[PDB]
Amino acid sequence: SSNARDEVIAAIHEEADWVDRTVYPFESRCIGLSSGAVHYIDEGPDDGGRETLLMLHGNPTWSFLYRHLVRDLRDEYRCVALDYLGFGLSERPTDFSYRPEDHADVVEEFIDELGLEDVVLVGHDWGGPIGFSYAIDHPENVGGLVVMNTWMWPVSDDKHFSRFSKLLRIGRELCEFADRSRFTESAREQYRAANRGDRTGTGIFPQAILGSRAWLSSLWEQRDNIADIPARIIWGMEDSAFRPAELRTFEALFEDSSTVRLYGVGHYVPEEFGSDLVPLVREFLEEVHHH
Amino acid sequence: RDEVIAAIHEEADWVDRTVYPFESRCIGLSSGAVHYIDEGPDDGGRETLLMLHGNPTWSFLYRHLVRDLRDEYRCVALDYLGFGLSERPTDFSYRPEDHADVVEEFIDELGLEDVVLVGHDWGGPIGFSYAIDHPENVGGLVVMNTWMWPVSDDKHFSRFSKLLRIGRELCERYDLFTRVIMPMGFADRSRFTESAREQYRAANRGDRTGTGIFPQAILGSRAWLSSLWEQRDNIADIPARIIWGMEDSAFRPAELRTFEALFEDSSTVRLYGVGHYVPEEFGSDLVPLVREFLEEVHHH
Amino acid sequence: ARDEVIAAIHEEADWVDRTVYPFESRCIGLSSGAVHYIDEGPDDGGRETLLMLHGNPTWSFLYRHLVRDLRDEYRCVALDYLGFGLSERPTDFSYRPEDHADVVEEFIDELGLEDVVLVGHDWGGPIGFSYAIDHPENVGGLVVMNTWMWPVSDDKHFSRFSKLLRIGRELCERSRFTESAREQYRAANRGDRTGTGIFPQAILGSRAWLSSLWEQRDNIADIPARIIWGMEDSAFRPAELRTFEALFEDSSTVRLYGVGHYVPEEFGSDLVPLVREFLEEVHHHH
Amino acid sequence: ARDEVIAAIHEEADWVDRTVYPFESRCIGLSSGAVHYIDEGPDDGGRETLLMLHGNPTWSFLYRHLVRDLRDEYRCVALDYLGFGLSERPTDFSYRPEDHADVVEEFIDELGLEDVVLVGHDWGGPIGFSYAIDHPENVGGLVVMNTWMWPVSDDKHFSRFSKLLRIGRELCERYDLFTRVIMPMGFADRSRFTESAREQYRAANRGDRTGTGIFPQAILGSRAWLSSLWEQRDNIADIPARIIWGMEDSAFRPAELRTFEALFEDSSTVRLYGVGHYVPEEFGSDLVPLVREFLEEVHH
Repeated sequence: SSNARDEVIAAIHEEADWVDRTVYPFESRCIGLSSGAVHYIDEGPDDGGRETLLMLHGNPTWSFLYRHLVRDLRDEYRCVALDYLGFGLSERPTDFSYRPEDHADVVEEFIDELGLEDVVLVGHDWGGPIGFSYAIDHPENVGGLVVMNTWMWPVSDDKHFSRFSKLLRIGRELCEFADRSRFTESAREQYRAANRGDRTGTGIFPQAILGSRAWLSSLWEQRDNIADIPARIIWGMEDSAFRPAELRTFEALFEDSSTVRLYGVGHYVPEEFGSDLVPLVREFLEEVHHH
Repeated sequence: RDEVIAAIHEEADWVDRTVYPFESRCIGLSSGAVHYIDEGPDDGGRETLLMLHGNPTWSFLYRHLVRDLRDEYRCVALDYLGFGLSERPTDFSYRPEDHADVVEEFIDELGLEDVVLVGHDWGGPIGFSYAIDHPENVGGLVVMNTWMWPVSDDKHFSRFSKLLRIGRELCERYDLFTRVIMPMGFADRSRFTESAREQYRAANRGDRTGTGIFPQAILGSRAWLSSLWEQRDNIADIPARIIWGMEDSAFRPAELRTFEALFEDSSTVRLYGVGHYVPEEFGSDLVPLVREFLEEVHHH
Repeated sequence: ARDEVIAAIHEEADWVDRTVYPFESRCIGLSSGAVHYIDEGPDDGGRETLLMLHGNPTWSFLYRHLVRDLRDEYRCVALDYLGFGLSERPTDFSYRPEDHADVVEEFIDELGLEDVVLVGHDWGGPIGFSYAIDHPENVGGLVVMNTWMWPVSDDKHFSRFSKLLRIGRELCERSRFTESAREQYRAANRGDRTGTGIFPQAILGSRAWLSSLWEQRDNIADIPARIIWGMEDSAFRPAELRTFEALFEDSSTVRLYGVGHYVPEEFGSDLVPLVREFLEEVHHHH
Repeated sequence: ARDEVIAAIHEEADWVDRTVYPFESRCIGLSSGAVHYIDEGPDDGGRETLLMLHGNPTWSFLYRHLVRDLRDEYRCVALDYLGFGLSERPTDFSYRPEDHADVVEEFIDELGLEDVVLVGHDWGGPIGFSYAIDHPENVGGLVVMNTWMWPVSDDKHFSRFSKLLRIGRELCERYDLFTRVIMPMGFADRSRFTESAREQYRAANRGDRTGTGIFPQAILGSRAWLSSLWEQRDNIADIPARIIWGMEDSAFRPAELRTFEALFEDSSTVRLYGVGHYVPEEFGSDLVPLVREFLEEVHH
C-alpha cells in the first residue's frame, strides 16, 4: 500500500504541474488506504486548532472546491479535504466500484486512520450522503454539520431525480441570470483538467442516485441518529438539482440548526459564493466550540 | 343569522343522499353560518374525528370515511364558508388564515377534545393552524397530499399559483376548478365518478369566490404559512398517519419527505396509482388505513 | 367645536396627495386638543389592530405604505400628534413627550383599541413604549424601528444634537426621498412649527421621564417585538440596537443595510412583508 | 520544563515594585504555554473567590488595589494572559482573544476554582464571559468595567479604531505606542496615571509584544466568536452583576452600558463621572469598597 502512495506522488511530478498552486497553495499529502491511495489536504495551525474540519466534495468536483475555506480557516482551524478515489489527484483504481456506499467506507477508513475527532463535516452534493454515513453511525465523533445543496433520502419516486439519472451520458459535466456561466474560466479549466484521465466515477454517481436506494434508505430510516447534531445549512437557491423542497426537509430534520438562503447562487455554492462563505462557516465553528 | 340558517337548510337537497346519507346540521358563527356533518355512535365515540377538505372540495369528499367509521367514531366534517352548503357571505375574506380562525371558532363551540384531524390539501394548514397553538387538545393527525411551509421560492408551486392568479376571474366564470382542476387530480380519469363529478359541480355554484382565492393564497398567504413552519415543533410529537397519492404532481414525494422528517411518531402509506384527491380516488379502500391509526391512538 | 375646526382646515388643506394618501381622514376632540387620525381596515376589525406612531418632524403620511397594503386583513390606525400633520396646534399644550404619552393613552382609550400592535419610529418609540410600560396587558406586540427608551444625557452623541441651535428639526440632518414625499412633509411643517423644536430639546429636557421608562423596562421585556433597523442611520446606531436585543426575550432583529433613518419611507412597500410575518406570529398568542 | 524558565525570568524581574505589588509570583504550565498568576487570601478559602481578568495592554498589576485589600477576607486570583505581564510569550500561540478564553478555561479547571466571581475589564469581559456563558452554574457573579460582549463590525466607531490599529500595528509594536500613547488617553486625569505605574506597564510590555498589537485587530477579526457569545447571552442574564463604568471613556460609551443594564436580570451600576477607561488605575483603592459591597450581597 506504501507503493500506492508512490504512484500518487509520482503522478504529482509527472501529471500535476497544471494544478494552480497560486490559488491552491496547500501541501499535497497522500494515504494508501486499502481500497486505494487517496489524496487529501490537511492544513492548519500546528496545535490542531480550535476545530478540525473535514470537507467532502461532489460530482464532478474535487477538493479545489473548498480552497476558499482552507485558505481562510487554516489560521485557527485544522482544515482537511479529501479527493474521492477516481477524482482530483487521488488514485483511479480499476478494482473499485465508485458506488456511494463504497466511497462512504473510504471516508470512514480515512477518518479512522487519521484519528479525526469531534469533526465538523462540510458536505456538498454527494458529499452529503457520503458524509452523513459517518454521522449516522458515529454521531459521537461528529461536532457539527455544514450542509449545502444535498439530501439524505431515497428519491426514486420523484421524477426530477429519476430523469436526471436515466438520461444518457458518459458522466456529469459541470453544467446541466446573474451571468451566462457561473465559474471563472480559470476555475472551469482546473475542474476540467482534473476530469482528464479515467473519469468513471463521474458517471457511476448519477446512476447511483437510483441504484443505491437501499443505501439511501439505510440512512433515511435511521436519520434520528443525526437530528440533534448542530447544523448550519447554506443553500444556493437558484439550484435546479436540489430545490427548496430538499431544504425544507432538513429544516424539519434538525432541532439545533440555522439556515442561510443564498439567492442568485446556484449549485456550486463554494465556488459561486466564494470567500463570502468563510464568515458563515466561521460563525458556526465558534458556535460549535462551546461543546 | 336565524333566517340564514333556515335558508341553508330548506333548499339543501340537490344532494344525492343515497351516497351522502348524513343529517345536515348548521352553526351560526360570527363570520356567517356553516354546514357540517356530525355522525357516529350515540355514546361518546371511541375517538373523535374532524375532517378538513381541500379546494374546491367539501365534506362530501369524506363521505366514504363517515359512512364506515360512524360504526364507532364521531365523524365530523365541515364545509368552509363559500364551499358545499355553507354560507357565501359578502364580507368574509375567504383567506386560509381566516378559515383557520373560523375552524377554531367552530371547534370551541362544539368543544371537541383529543381531536384527530384529517387534513387534505388546504385542510392541512387550516388544521395545523389550530393544532400548532392548541396541541394538547389534538389527539392525532391524518395527512393527505398537503404541506405546512411557504413555497414562494419553489418555481413549481409559483407557476401554478401565478397562472391561477391571472386566470382567476375566468375560472370563476365557468368553474374551471371542478371542470378541469379536479379531473387532473386523479391517476385514473374514470375514478372521478359521474355522480361525484356532477355533485361537486352542482355544489360550487352561486358565488364561488372562495374557489378562486385559494390558488392565489398559495403565494399570497406566505406570512401565515411561514408562522406555521417557524412554530413546527409544537406539532412534531403528535402521532400522525400520512397517506399520499404518489401520482400527485402538485405535492411530490419531496413534500412527503418533509412530513416524514417533521413527525417522529409517524408512518407513511405510499398510494402508487392514486392522485391528489385520495378520498375520492381511493374511496372506501382508504377506510382501513384510518382505523389502523385510530386503534393505535386509542390503545395509546 | 374643536374637531369641527379641523374639519374646516382640512377642507382648506386640499394640498394633501390623496393619490398615495387616499385614507379617510377622521378626527377626535381629545382633552388636550383635536387630533387627526387614520382608521382603515375591514369592518370586522381584522386579524389584528395596529396603532402607528410617527416621529419628528414626520406625520402619519410616513405609514401610508403599511396602511395601504395591510388594510385588507388588518385594522391600521395612525395618529398625527398634536402640533403635526393635520392635527390641531394648540397654544396651551406643552408638546413635551411625557404629555404626548398621556394623549396617546387617551386616544387609545377613547377609541377603545384592544390587544394593539404598536408600530413606532423615532419619538414614536418612547411615546408608544409609555403605554406598553403601564398597560402591557393591552399590547399584542411591538414593531421597533430606529428609536430608544432610556436617558442619554451623558451620551455626547445625543447631547450635541439637542444642544445644537435650531428653530426645529429639519427632515435631513444625495437624498433619500422623492420630492413628492418631501413636500408632503414640508407642507405639513408649515404653520405653527413649535412641536418640532421641543422634541430635540426634550431628549435632555425629559431625562427624568426617560428614566421612569428605563427603570421599569421589565414591564415590557416579554412582550413580543420585531426590530427593523435602518443600519445607515446616524441618529440611532447599532449601539442602540444591541440594547433592544438584550431587553426583549421574545424578539427578532431585521437589519436593513443601505437604509437610513426613515425606514418606512426608504424601504417603502418592501416593509409590509416584514410586518405581516410578525402579525401572523402575534396572532397565535391570541 | 518551560515553567522553570518562567521562574528564571522572575529571577531577573526585580523591576516589579513589590512595595506596591506585594504578592507571591506563581506559575501554571498550561498546554498552550505557562501563565503567571496571583493567588492570595485567607489561609483557607475566603468568604468568596475572585478571578480577575485584564485588558490590553494591562496585566494583573491593574488589579493590585483589589488584591491588596480584598485578600483580607476573599480569595483573590489574578492572571496575566499569554503574551502579557510575566506570562510566557510563546512563538506558536495565536494570541487570539477567543484562544485566551480557552486558556482561561484550562486555567480555571486546573486550579479547580468554584462558584467564581469574575472581574473583567476591556478584553477581559469577552474573555471571561466565554466561560460564564457555558459554565453559568460555576459562576456566582460578574464585575463589569468598560467592556462589551457583542460584534460591532457595523459600528464605524469601533471599526475606525480597529482598522487604524490594524494598519499601524507594524510600528505600534516596534515602538510600544500602546502603553506610551493609547493608555494615557484612557484616563480622565493623566496625573492619576502615576509615573511609577507608567514605567511598570511599560517594563511589563517590553520584549515580544505581538499580543498587544493583535488585540485591536481582533475587535473586528474576532466577530465570529463575539457573535457566538452574543447569540447565547441569555445563559448569563440571570447571574447577578455589578457594573462600574468610567463615564469619560470614549471607547466604551454609556450606549454600551445600556446594553448590559438591559441584559442582566439582577444588576447594579456605578457611574464614575470624571473617570476614564482604566477604572482600576484611575479609581485605585476607591474602587475596592464597590467590589466588597457586591461580594457581601453575593454571599447568600
